[PDB]
Amino acid sequence: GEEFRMEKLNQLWEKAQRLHLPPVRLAELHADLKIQERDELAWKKLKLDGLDEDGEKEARLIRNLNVILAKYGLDGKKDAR
Amino acid sequence: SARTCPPNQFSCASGRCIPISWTCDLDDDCGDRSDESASCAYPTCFPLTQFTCNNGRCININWRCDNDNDCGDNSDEAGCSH
Ligand SMILES: [Ca+2]
Ligand SMILES: [Ca+2]
Repeated sequence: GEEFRMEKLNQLWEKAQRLHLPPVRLAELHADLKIQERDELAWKKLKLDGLDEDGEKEARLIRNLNVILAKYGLDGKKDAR
Repeated sequence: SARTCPPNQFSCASGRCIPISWTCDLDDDCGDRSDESASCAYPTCFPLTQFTCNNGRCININWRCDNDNDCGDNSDEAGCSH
């Protein structure tokens, strides 16, 4: 809504719920999502300003995403399944 | 000065410069604040390259990737997307 004014986070948030997950996981996930939310928003302005063109900030995000993927396993058809 | 950028592009908040195709697309830039919805009034989100996500939502038409069927009951994939 007012906090999540981006469908990118909205669809991902509900996806986890549709896969059925406990509140303890949803809480951590929601927190983790907030870290990515603000990061992407900041990176967007940064890119326009010309702060990150090599893709260092995003590379850092990917590394963190690896932790998230190995923690919540929210991928789909990465190659075969 | 004008500070509005050529017609092929557009000027972000403080009279910056961003390509026209960045306004109403799916990415949050900063035309007004993020030039998303609160700019073009969002006529069916974007009738350029759009696909319909979860029960009638609007996502990038090129979100297929895996070559299968995306959103419908669940999201497109959220795997090979980003
Ligand atoms: Ca945009
Ligand atoms: Ca897909």
